[PDB]
Amino acid sequence: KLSQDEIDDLKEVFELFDFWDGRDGAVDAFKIGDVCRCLGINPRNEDVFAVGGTHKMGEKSLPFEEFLPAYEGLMDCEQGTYADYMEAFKTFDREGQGFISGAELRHVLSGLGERLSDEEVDEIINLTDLQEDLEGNVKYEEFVKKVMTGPY
Amino acid sequence: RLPQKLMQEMKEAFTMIDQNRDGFIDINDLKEMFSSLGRTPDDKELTAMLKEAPGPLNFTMFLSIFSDKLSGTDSEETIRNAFGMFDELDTKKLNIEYIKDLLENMGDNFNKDEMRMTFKEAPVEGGKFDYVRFVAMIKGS
Amino acid sequence: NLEEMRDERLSKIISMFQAHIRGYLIRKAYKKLQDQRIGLSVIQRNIRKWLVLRNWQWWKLYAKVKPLL
Ligand SMILES: [Ca+2]
Ligand SMILES: [Mg+2]
Repeated sequence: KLSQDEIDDLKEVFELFDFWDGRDGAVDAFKIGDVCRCLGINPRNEDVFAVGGTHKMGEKSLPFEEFLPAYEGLMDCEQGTYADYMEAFKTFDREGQGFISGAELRHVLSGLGERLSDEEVDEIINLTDLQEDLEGNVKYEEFVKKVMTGPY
Repeated sequence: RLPQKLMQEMKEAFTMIDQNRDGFIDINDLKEMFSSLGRTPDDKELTAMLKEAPGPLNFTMFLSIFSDKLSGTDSEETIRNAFGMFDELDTKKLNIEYIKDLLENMGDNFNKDEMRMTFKEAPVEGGKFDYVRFVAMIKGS
Repeated sequence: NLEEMRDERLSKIISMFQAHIRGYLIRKAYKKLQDQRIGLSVIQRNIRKWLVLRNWQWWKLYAKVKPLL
């Protein structure tokens, strides 16, 4: 199933993360999610836990061979579509015009689901250049597209 | 390894020390070079330096003596930009806790003894590691 | 049970979106992570060279000679 092209990318990334926790041929089980994110997949935290991800640095460490199957197991995780995202945000849109207030945007991002930190929230709003208007409203559809299409 | 610009540097260094234009560095070249720079070592220290070469000190011998010790070294600029990598706002400093962490717990970890000798004489003030000054120190004793 | 199912799906959809944000943040940082890897190799290797070579008389000479060219 896994293209050799893909196995190569996994090695490259694996070695980067190996280096970054102390070169020794193993990546911390806590960084499992991030390796995979670098490879272009978007697992929920609950996914990476199901494949062996730990809650904290220093509990377990994986050599490449134990890591490959973790990756293969997340690779098929469910990923949100744009339609799903719009439906979700629409439940917070009070008049269905396409706006949501910035405070609400922050409530859903750091108060629901797998809650993101204030720092993480401020950063995605920064990177996506999402501005609110004079009454504190933002268009969730722009934000959704910017996040989906990625940093490049 | 080992890069041309570094080979060109070793060659230029060999050439200046070889005051005779011998093609060999001998004890006279060394006394001459040392005396041009400051205190000149006694003839014992000089001969001991020369005995590190298992033969007449020509350029290929000079290479034997320096190649391994220099092979992985980088210019002052390269090293300052390596530090710059962790200095986003270009303050020309690093938090002492930050650089200690990088060195000790990431990459090719520094053991407790490497950390001790690294920070014995490092220029650190108010929690700030002066990496520009630090680079100067590791390039010039 | 249709109301519980609805709350769960909305909550999963948000989590997937947060997954998308998490993804974006890491990929955003990747390139700098690679450069820093190189940077930190430069720093550790060069400090290590210094520690070995700083009391070696040949090096002390070599370094006084290098600024002259
Ligand atoms: Ca490691
Ligand atoms: Mg000569």
